Amino acid sequence: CQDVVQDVPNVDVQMLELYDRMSFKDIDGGVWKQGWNIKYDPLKYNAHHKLKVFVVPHSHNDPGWIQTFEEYYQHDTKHILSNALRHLHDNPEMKFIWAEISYFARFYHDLGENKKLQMKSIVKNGQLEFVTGGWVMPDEANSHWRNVLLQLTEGQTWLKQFMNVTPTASWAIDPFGHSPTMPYILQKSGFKNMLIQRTHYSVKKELAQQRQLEFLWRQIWDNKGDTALFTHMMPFYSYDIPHTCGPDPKVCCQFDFKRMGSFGLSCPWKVPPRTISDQNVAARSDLLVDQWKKKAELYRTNVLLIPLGDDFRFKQNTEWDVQRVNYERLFEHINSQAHFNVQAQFGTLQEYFDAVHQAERAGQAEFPTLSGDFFTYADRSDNYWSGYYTSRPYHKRMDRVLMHYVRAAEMLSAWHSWDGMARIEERLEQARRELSLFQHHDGITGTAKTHVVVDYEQRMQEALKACQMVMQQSVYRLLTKPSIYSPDFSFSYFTLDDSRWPGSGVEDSRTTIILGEDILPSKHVVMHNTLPHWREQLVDFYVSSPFVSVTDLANNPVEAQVSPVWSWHHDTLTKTIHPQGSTTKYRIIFKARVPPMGLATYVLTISDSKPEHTSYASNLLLRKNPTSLPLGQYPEDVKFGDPREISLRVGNGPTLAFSEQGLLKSIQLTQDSPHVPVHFKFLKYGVRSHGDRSGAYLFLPNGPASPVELGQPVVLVTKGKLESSVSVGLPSVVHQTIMRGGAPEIRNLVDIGSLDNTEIVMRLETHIDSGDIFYTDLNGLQFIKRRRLDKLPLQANYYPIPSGMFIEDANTRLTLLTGQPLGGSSLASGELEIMQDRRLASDDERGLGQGVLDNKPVLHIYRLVLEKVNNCVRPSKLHPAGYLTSAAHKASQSLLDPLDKFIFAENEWIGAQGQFGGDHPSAREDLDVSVMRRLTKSSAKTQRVGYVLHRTNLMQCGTPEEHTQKLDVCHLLPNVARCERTTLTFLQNLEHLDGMVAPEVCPMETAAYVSSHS
Ligand SMILES: [O-]S([O-])([O-])O[C@H](CO)[C@@H](O)C[Se@+]1C[C@@H](O)[C@H](O)[C@H]1CO
Ligand SMILES: *[C@@H]1O[C@H](CO)[C@@H](O)[C@H](O)[C@H]1NC(C)=O
Ligand SMILES: [Zn+2]
Repeated sequence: CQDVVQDVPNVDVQMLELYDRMSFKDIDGGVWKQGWNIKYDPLKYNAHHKLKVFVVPHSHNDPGWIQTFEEYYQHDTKHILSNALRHLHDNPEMKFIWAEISYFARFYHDLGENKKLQMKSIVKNGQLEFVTGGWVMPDEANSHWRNVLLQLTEGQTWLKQFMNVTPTASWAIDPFGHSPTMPYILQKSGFKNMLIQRTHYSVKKELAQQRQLEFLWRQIWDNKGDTALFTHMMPFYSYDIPHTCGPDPKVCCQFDFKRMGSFGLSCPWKVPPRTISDQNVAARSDLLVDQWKKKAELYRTNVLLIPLGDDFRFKQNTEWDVQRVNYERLFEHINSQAHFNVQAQFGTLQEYFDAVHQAERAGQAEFPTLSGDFFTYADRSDNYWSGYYTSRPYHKRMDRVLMHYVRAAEMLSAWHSWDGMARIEERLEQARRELSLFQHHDGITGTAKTHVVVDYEQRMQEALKACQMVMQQSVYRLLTKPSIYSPDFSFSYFTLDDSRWPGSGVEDSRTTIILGEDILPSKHVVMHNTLPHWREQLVDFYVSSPFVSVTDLANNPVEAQVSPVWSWHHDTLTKTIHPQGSTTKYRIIFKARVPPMGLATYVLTISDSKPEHTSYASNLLLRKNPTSLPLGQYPEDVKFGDPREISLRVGNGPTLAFSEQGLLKSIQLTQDSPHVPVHFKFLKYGVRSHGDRSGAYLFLPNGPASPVELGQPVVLVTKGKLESSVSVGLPSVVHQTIMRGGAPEIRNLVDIGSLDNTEIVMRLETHIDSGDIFYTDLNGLQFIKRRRLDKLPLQANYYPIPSGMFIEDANTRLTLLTGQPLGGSSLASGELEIMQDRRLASDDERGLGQGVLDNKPVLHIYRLVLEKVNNCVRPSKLHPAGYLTSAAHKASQSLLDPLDKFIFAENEWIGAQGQFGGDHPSAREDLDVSVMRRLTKSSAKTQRVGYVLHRTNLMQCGTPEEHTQKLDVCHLLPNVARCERTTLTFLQNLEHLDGMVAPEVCPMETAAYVSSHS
């Protein structure tokens, strides 16, 4: 295994190093506004060395943005695809590339058989070529790598089944900045080449000057280069026709033949396209070839890529004709005039890359190596696209919830083969496709119109219900005696109970377990643990009595704590935000212990008085002018006091101190250690009153944030043996710090209300001597070193926080893990900050045509880990990566993949069993079974089950290793007949494995395996 910590890779371009050196001056470069006047030697190309030009027709089809997926399909995309089928069928030399398989599958299934056959023929013959082949072209900033892989697999599995093709070239022309997680996944999925477009205009200029726009993109920790993927970065401001023929858009616009008038389009540079004729083709070709030769100067080979397309292009039959016939006249002239020394033709993306690599192998060019990322993107001036790291945060959090529900549903149901009447495959396909659709770069990014966001939300709600149905049918089958199991595939044997989604204060969605002597004495509950190691976690349920005790199925008592159910209310009469307690529902909390990838059953039983093994939390409400707070049968009366500082400690965990406003002020790790200053603060950013306004995409603050005025907020302190917490009702945020014995959990119920033109940020202030360095993750996969640059504006120093961020000095580190992707930074030494929500009245001129005024309450969740790191073996000062400790990684897993909870619906569960998975291997902590998916329906004689195994890399800090069993996923199911290593999409077998054993993977590696069972 390669060492991902101690060996700094030697690359030609390292993006953090490049950023430190670049000046980012925004000077007017002439017609190429963000470049320079390109010059070329006319003698460079001659009869023995011609410029080969591939004009690649394309149509960017957003799966929802300003219309819903179905609205665009009916008004635009179905016409584009039907007319592409006809025009390619009738014009053999015409070509077209297609990226979004969600639309293609929607179209293809509605085609009659004769047309399906015609479509398969134009794909097989190379006229229509799929690029990437994912369900969507995903966002690369907020998306979790697991979901990027899920949507890639959904589109490519469809393409292999119906079109018999698997793309090896990727096309990503619209995500707002680019992540190295893409080449990571693509290179492990059979790809050979990729293309990107939205990178900072200063980066395009710098790389163009050095002819480094084509590069071998490797991961930041990869010393050898085995992860490398050839990448082409486009050079100009847009993928539209004016910015793809060459440097001067006033000239390129004249070659977009849809802009002459009858189509309702024109050239903003004021020179229209003119139909090509025999009287103007020489002058028109002179102009076009000059643009092409200038563009060719930015690259190393004699093969030039010229995309020809724009949003929802190639719809009308007349449009296909006007583009095709005019370009055919240009090619016939150009290719026949030896003096140009050019051979131009319509081509596909793969044809371009194949020709570039033929030139490379002929020794015509060598390509540079590169590592790093391409965030934060700016398309012009100071317009940095860091707003969408936070926009529509409710749905960003929903993405992570559904991510986990899909994983858990696929894993729980994979253990058995299911009759088609159970509709398992149907429900899982629906859930995978709705979550995959949301990975679109106008979905999770929060950059779609209001009604489109509603459509994504409805799709995701249906997907959550589908996952619940599959999960609960699976639990019932896995835990009922086989000869008793009698399923009704439409029945709800269990209800899922989720304490954090939509969340307390967001939706009252949880069911109360109703017990009583005159109705039901007890209730079975079941926990599932999707992770491949034994895990303990506190779990809670709502119950109708405080006198409840817990047992495991061997009837062993389990210690429990009961606390009230508190809800916060914005009292419009008293003008205060304060908590109300229920007098008939209570929370019972206990530690569940669950096998690796397994299930554990417990029983909740009511008694007439306090049970021996159940304790009750105390509650203290701090506020002036308190009123009573009765709690029914709850046995401890609520106490009141004036606001004051307080300190709490659960178990032998850290001791936390809080200000009189209910906000953390210090953490003391052990009884003898220092009270380390760690202060939470809420602030607000505004919008500029002159100049460009923030919107869904752009963050354009009117200076540093200002503190939110807190008033004298009401603070609630709950103290228990198993769980304690401090909650405070602040303007727009109910902030809660929860302690269970380790790093605290933070929950914010964020309701920005009607505060227009406001962004609310949560900041941590410490005295850690971090300087200008901080770390943020990329897609939940890796942590990358960031350097704050005071030569860039504040918004340029914001980066995606898809799952975590940290600052550190020689001795101390503070890591904040998140349960949702949000934007954040470290704007000063010792600080971390992360945006909670943003409400913007204005459109930001990127096509959306509205502000962001559809905010709704969202429950954001986090873990806050303060640790000593002086003994940790860390990368050297020049390494571009960072790595989590064991505690921080487990805290991230507690947020993203918690235990699932099931409440048995009926009164009696006949045939109930107490555990599943007790014999599953408990794998080393850095290994995860990211995906477990049965790949065959029940009719297949040979069943196949696919696994994606990911090993992260955790710092060595002196904690002895111990135990753990080797995990061989190929033997998790019985009767294994074959074990194969495959691409990550499961679509190609790469290795037949000896002894049917699937080896574990190296740190930072991801592999896929398929086991076959007789
Ligand atoms: O913004 S426009 O309507 O002018 O369209 C341009 C050119 O066709 C297009 O690039 C928009 Se891009 C398409 C959409 O996915 C994205 O949110 C937009 C970010 O600006
Ligand atoms: C699909 O795969 C290849 C395409 O090159 C071909 O040999 C094979 O006959 C095709 N068969 C199908 C599934 O149509
Ligand atoms: Zn787009």
